[PDB]
Amino acid sequence: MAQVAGAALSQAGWYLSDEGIEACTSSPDKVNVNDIILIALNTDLRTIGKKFLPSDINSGKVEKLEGPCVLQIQKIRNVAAPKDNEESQAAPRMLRLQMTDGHISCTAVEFSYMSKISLNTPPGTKVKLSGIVDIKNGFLLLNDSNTTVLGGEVEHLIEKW
Amino acid sequence: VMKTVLMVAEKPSLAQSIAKILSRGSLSSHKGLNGACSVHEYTGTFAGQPVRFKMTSVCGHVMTLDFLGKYNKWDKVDPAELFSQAPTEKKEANPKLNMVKFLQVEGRGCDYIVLWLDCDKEGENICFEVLDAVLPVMNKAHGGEKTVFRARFSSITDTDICNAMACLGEPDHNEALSVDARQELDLRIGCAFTRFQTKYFQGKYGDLDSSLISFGPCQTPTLGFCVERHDKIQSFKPETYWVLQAKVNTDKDRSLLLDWDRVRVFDREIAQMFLNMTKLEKEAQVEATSRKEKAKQRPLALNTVEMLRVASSSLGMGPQHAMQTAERLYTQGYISYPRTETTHYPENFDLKGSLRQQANHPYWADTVKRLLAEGINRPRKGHDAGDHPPITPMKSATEAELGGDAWRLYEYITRHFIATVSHDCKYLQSTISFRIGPELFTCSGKTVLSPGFTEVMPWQSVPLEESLPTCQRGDAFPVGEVKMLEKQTNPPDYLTEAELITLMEKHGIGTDASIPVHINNICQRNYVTVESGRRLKPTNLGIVLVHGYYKIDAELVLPTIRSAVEKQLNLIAQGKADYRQVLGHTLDVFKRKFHYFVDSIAGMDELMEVSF
DNA sequence: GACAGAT
Ligand SMILES: [Mn+2]
Repeated sequence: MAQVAGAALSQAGWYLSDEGIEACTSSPDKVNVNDIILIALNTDLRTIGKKFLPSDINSGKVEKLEGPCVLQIQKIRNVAAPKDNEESQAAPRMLRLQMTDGHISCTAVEFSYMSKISLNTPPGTKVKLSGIVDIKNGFLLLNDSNTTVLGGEVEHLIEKW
Repeated sequence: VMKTVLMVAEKPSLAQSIAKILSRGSLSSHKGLNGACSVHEYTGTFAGQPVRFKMTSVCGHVMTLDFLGKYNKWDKVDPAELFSQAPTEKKEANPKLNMVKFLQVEGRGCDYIVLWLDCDKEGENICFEVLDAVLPVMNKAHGGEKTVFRARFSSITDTDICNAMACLGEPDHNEALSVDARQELDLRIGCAFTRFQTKYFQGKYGDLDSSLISFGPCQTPTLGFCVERHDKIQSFKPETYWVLQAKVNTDKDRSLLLDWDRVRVFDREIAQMFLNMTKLEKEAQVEATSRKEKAKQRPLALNTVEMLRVASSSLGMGPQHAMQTAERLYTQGYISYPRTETTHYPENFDLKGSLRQQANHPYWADTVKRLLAEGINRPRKGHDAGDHPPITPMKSATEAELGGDAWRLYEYITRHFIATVSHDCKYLQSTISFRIGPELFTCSGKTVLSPGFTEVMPWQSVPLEESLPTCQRGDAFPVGEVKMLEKQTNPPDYLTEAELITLMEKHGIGTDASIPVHINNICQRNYVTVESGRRLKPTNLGIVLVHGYYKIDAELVLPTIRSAVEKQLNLIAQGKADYRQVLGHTLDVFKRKFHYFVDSIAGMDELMEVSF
């Protein structure tokens, strides 16, 4: 819905392309922003996203993120435990999330215990970065005061060992 | 005229103890025709009549299974005939001790018989062996009266022994049959597999000629443990994790090494950014302080497994050597029975008196005198398995009286005994938490307040450390330096003898007197070589055998079949399954498994060709 | 010519 829908998505923090919003929508006769959100959480961001994250974010020249934006997790690894003993409790859990808006990729690190995100969080889940998020050496620093897990159900293919 | 009753036990010490308890100190003792077995005599009442009591003891098992003659030739028969068509008789074990002749001579004229064997399955089996040896030489039954009796006891105490003599029962043929089935199964599997393997590999590889390759329900899993550890060592990929430690100057010349709360980081860029946050920070900040007063628990009563573990780890002796030394000490009368799984002292044990014997040795004279003056501590409650009491010193000894190797085992045993009765080690744990930039660090230290059992066991002592400086929250301390360290994950080392004994105890492989033999057996057949630090390194022969078994039949190495088969044999003990069917059913299962092993033996050859 | 495990 043109300007009002664009403003609603912009305020909600979902930055999607014009083609993405015109395709991911359903029932063109009647739909609502909540319906677009519900159907968007279940779609891969790589096919519907729009370019918001500044270019060369992994260079260390950007130290701040302004505004709320929603990004999609690709893979999660516990950097405080070895590859074989991924569940080892000998060290506090620290997660290195890789995050995408569809085009550019960024890396975030768990700077403080996040109970919502775990090692079993499936790829494709959506996280909203509310507030000011600080980027040190190209690494976003995540906390409980700037990350909200909005869920998401996209084709997993995570499989197992 | 007075009827004589035989009172067979299982070991001379137990026979003497029970005779002393029952005879209230009116024994008449003389040695039998073995030297290792003694006959005690006294007088008492049985079934309301005056009778004479003849206490005797066997020296363990009396019989052992063996094939008749042909199936002992190794060339006239093939191993496949050792499962169903190989009759087995029972011959005499330890022929040096004329057990059958001694029992017959002692029973030459007895009327009744009371059988004081230890209350377990092997005890019942030896009970029926003794009964089969002694019955055909007795004085027969006048009428419908009973003749064979059984006494059940849980501990060697006056009240328990008197009660056991008060209430008498009958032996358990079901447990006897269960033990017989286990013995027959072990013989028929081990012999067949060994004669196939050693006669196949001696005809193809000349390096293995005049060498015995053996298979068994216990030694094969024992070797499999070490081979699994070797495989884990081989399939190891080291990593390059980074740590971050900082030094803080608390005083003008005092420096403290802090530890990162985030213990490790496996990403170089993440470690670098964390260091970047903490480079240009020259003022630390204290946040937390802890003064918890913990304690170190005193050791439990000495177990045979723990004794073997400590002898292998600290003293530096093999399991069989330690067992032989303990047996020599026990025979000489210095330590109590060294083959028990009881870690809980009896309620009537004379701790205060056994401690008073070790009151003149200069090594620990001060500790014992202080302990008896201010009272002793009640030993920790533990597991009572119905076996003999835990290994404790029974007589004073000096390094001159004992040798250079029996003294070291004695010294550890008596220092363990005092530790179990001494107090607990109380120490003060102090931690100070620091804020260096956006990160946190901790420094921990221990201060001993009142040493306890560490005085008699110095190796289990809290290491001496400098006391942490006194401070409260808000203090600012100059920061010395912050650095990263490129550490690497260390590969695991080869399995040690102490670690292997724990593994066998968990999986039920080997009893108290069989664990030392199995470790020595696989060492004598060149399966594993004992290295520095008592590490068991598998050889090329051991690796080929275990790896070959997994390819063909996993159920011959897995440390679970031994417990699984033992559970099946307990059905005969409880009467839920007859002895004939279970033995036949299990033999056919392994006989089918034997044929697959023979037909698929070409698998092990392709691994053996590389080595030899 | 040797074997198994157990006291
Ligand atoms: Mn026993």
